[PDB]
Amino acid sequence: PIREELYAQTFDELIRQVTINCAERGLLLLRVRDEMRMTIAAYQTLYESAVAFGIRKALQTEQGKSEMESRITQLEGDVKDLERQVQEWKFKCEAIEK
Amino acid sequence: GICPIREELYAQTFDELIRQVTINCAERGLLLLRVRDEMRMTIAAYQTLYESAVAFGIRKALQTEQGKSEMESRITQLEGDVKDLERQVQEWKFKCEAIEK
Amino acid sequence: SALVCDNGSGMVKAGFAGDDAPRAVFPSIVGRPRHTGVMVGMGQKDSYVGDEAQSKRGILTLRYPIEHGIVTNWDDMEKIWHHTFFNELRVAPEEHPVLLTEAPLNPKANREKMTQIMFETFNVPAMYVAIQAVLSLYASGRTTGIVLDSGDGVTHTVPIYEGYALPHAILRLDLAGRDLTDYLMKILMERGYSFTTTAEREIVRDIKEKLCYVALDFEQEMATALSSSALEKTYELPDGQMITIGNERFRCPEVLFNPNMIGMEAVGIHDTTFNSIMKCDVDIRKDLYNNIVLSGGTTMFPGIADRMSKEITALAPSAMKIKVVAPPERKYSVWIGGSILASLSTFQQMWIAKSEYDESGPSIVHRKCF
Ligand SMILES: Nc1ncnc2c1ncn2[C@@H]1O[C@H](COP(=O)(O)OP(=O)(O)OP(=O)(O)O)[C@@H](O)[C@H]1O
Repeated sequence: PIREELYAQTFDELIRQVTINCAERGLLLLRVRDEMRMTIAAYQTLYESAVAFGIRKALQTEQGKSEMESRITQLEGDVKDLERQVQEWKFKCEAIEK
Repeated sequence: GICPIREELYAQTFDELIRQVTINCAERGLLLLRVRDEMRMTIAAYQTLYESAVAFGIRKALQTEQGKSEMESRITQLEGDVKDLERQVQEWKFKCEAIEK
Repeated sequence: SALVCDNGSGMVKAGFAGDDAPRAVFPSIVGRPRHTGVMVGMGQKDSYVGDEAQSKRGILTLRYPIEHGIVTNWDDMEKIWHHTFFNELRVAPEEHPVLLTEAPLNPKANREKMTQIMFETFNVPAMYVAIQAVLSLYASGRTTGIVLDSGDGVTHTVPIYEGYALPHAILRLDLAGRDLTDYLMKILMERGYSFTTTAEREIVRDIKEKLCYVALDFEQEMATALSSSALEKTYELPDGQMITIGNERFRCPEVLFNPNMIGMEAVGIHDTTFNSIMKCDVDIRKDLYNNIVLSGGTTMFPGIADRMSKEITALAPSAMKIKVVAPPERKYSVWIGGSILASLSTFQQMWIAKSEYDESGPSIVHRKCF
């Protein structure tokens, strides 16, 4: 949402307070918000990566299935041709006997 | 990358720092605790959104998969029939040719 | 900036590189929910994986992807990979290079398809795969010697010289810790009890993990068991019952040592090791004797190393000394081997760049995998 930017400004002013208190702890406070922002960015990147993985998997499975049906058609045609050859050679043998 | 132990340790450090600043003056600690809770709820929302994205990916993956085990079985049986017909064709070829000679 | 994970038939592990233990390890199970009416549950998901599958196994139908170290399906396998990357680890797959284990002597087609699935659906930057046995050997620091990779599902006796495995010397055997679980269940039935469901199988494997014994002479062990009842040790149940255990404790590895009680028509573990070393040339046989390791989930039994030592000495020429080791943590030795291999400056040279897949098909990559 939008509350986060105002919260960041208020936390930076809190950093101003703790650094007019002026301890080394202020450096720690600068770090904790840094890793908050780091995990926020990590969550966003992981979300987008999950979406990308989804779409990529869809593409891969679709292409695999497509070449699958191509194989189906070719093998069925081969089956038909081989059957035809079976009857042809049966008739050839019978004719040879005659 | 994120790590639960890293998050826990940093939370402990934040608790110690807020304890120190409260000992200094309590109101700053109140503000710091409220800010802590607010980005905690923000990161909770982000984590929920990510889990939803993962669920989307896996659901659509299953939807696109949708079976094809019978497909692979059909592949196996059809190629078996193909090799059977091939061997029968060669056998009849040999038999009839030998009879012809 | 690297990840390593297993292909275990069960109880698969995953963690980063350069660490003493994997980040998360969980059963390698996927399953879908059956079709019913009123969902009595909250936070339901599409298809639970691993620990969730174990917790809600009563309302799931599950399929194991990897059998005897070889993965049958591929959709289930990539589902497991997705679950590991995005639930247990919370890691970007596009970001880090990934190292993966590999069962010894797998078909080139299986290896190449596995690599292409790793690289296309995941778009990993640079992925590499190595045999589990080499990592298990490197875990103990040893660079040459024999490895008894007796994992769940499958057992492999594999010798290594020059730091790399010997193809023709590799022997395979389908003996399994799951087979041992079946043996324990059978023994517990003729003792007289009720164990037929998957929960009872879980209880049985818990019992065997908690309690087992490897000793020298089964005859005198059984004599002591029938004479004295001090070794007749007790064990709890999840509900308030108490079950006491006897000869089955010694029987747990007896089936490992002699497959005839299960009728596998195979030979013992010592027999397989001796056959493998005989297949090996006589030159480095002494070094292989000096370098004996037991890596695997089933190699955690107490007092098994000494028994293997006795058996191999008995079946081996007396002229040379043997040496069998027993690492304190043998189960994860594959993960430690992967981590130490990854955390090497020179190892970065042997990565498989994305550009290589872009420019050429994975056949030359399967060649390059060495
Ligand atoms: N305390 C124990 N003692 C003996 N065996 C155990 C113990 N705990 C677990 N196991 C066995 O270890 C097996 C799994 O071990 P592990 O994960 O190291 O090998 P794996 O990778 O599953 O095997 P593979 O690599 O052959 O698939 C389980 O089948 C289990 O029966």
